[PDB]
Amino acid sequence: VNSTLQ
Amino acid sequence: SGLRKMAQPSGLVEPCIVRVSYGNNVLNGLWLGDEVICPRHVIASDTTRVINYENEMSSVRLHNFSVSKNNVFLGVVSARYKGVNLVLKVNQVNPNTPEHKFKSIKAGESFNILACYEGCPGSVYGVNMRSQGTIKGSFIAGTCGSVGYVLENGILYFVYMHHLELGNGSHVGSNFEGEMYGGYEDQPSMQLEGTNVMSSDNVVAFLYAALINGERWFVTNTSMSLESYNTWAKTNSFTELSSTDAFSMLAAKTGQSVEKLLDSIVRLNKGFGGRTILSYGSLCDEFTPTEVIRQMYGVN
Amino acid sequence: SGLRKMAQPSGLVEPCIVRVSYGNNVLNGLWLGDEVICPRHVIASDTTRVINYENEMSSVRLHNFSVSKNNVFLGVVSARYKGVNLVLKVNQVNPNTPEHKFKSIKAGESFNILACYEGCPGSVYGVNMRSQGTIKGSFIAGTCGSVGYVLENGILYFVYMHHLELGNGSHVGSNFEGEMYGGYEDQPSMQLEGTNVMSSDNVVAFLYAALINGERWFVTNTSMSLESYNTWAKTNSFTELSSTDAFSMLAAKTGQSVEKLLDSIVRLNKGFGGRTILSYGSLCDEFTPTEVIRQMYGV
Repeated sequence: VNSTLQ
Repeated sequence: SGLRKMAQPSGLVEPCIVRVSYGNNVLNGLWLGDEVICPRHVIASDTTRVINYENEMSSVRLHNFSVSKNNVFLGVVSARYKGVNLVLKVNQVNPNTPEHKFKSIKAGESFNILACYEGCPGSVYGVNMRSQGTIKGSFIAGTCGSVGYVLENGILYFVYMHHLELGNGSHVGSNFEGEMYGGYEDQPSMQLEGTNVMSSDNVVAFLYAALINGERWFVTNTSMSLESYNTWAKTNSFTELSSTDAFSMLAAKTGQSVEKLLDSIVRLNKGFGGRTILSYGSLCDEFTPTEVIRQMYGVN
Repeated sequence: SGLRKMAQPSGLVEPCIVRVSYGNNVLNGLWLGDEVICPRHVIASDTTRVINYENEMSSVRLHNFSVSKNNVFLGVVSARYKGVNLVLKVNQVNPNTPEHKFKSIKAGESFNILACYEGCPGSVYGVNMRSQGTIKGSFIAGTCGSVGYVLENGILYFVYMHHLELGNGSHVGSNFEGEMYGGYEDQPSMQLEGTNVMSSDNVVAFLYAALINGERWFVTNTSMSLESYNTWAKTNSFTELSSTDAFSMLAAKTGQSVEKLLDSIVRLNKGFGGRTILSYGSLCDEFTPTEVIRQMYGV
């Protein structure tokens, strides 16, 4: 898993 | 009154938070003077896949921006990147711009997060910067652009702007020069945090907080030289102690020297077993000496 | 993601805080309109001994008061009691008086405290009303008169004013009607808090929050019906779980129905076996279901 740009 | 994480009043920062939208993206921004700063991915056509920021910027049309405090809509006259942040020039100077400066937070230091949802300040809470350039906060979709700040002796410093969440849940942001803390990229990629290094300063502070609260089952009366501690620290993911000058007052009020707590650290790091300290099950390094000196004596 | 106790912004409250001193006592007051409200014990000539409030009010002399904001003083024109609160009429209207209302907080409900030191805003944080009417806050000598508030549906509510700390460290305060939460007396007495009853719905919320974070060691392969649980709680210092409706979203997202969590509570109530849930070594009932839902995912 990884990133979410909130 | 035990040890609880706090945040400094947010009244000075609230008037600077604005809502910034471009197409289908909506996040928070910071309006100071005639400028508005916010995460740059707001102009990304799709923040779900890899972004070519040069192209997104090449195709940006100023009039497609929507910047508003409340009922006040600001006109964007120009847009440019400054690191991972978008710097927007607006046609109006924020009349409530507080006196301020900018700076970066170092590992182990604390600051406040003013989390907003689409331009609306919703909550404020304290956080502490981890060694990998992340913080354990609470941000939900829409809180990007949230602002981090500190008040140090009459001076308001803007220090953090929220950008994204790592796969492991850690939160990543940037300072106002546009440099991402921990050097992470503002992409929906797969980047790892790495092993965090506990702040020795803060843990020693944590223990003083415990002693001041009446807990001392972990007291050993046996002390460990700062030199011996630092060697142990390097191999156990803990920072090396600067000196003991930072706790002079805490050691006096409690009668326990820092060297004694250092010995406590080494042993406690093996586990609390079925015991707790300030109700926690392990060592906590989110409270700084300064933070603890207050919360216990509030003399700043 | 991640569960942290939060507070609503204090911008609307900060301008209303003033420093109020009398004799050797210095605390905080709330300035709204042409009035300043603060703990009446600020009038006590000797706080180490029982206080005769009738006598203290009889010998009061307005000029002995010192009300100020940012070193700008307000003249006190009169002083009266309103329950355990002192209401001072001042020669000036607070130009920054926000639109507001007064209401009482109930057990299990959350609110914000603006901790102040000698008329100066110092910190903000969220708290939760305990069953006996106290809160686990953080106040040190000088934060007396700190204000509790909540923002709901665009309306600011002033709900608490800090008065004192009990021997067990729990904090006592009143509402703006002058009624002390829990009925504790505003005396330097050694009154006891009483048996604390944990908010069952708040603990369920906490456990859900823990699940969302990947912690699952406390999840069993058993379940305890609401009725059975409600029976057990009444004798183990836990409130009654009225319904599971409040956790529907959390239930769907995690896949664990309330009743399964109720089973966990009963079994965790005797100790965590050295383990932790969100870093804590015991059950936490400081977050309401609403608090958790908002912080979990988009709400």
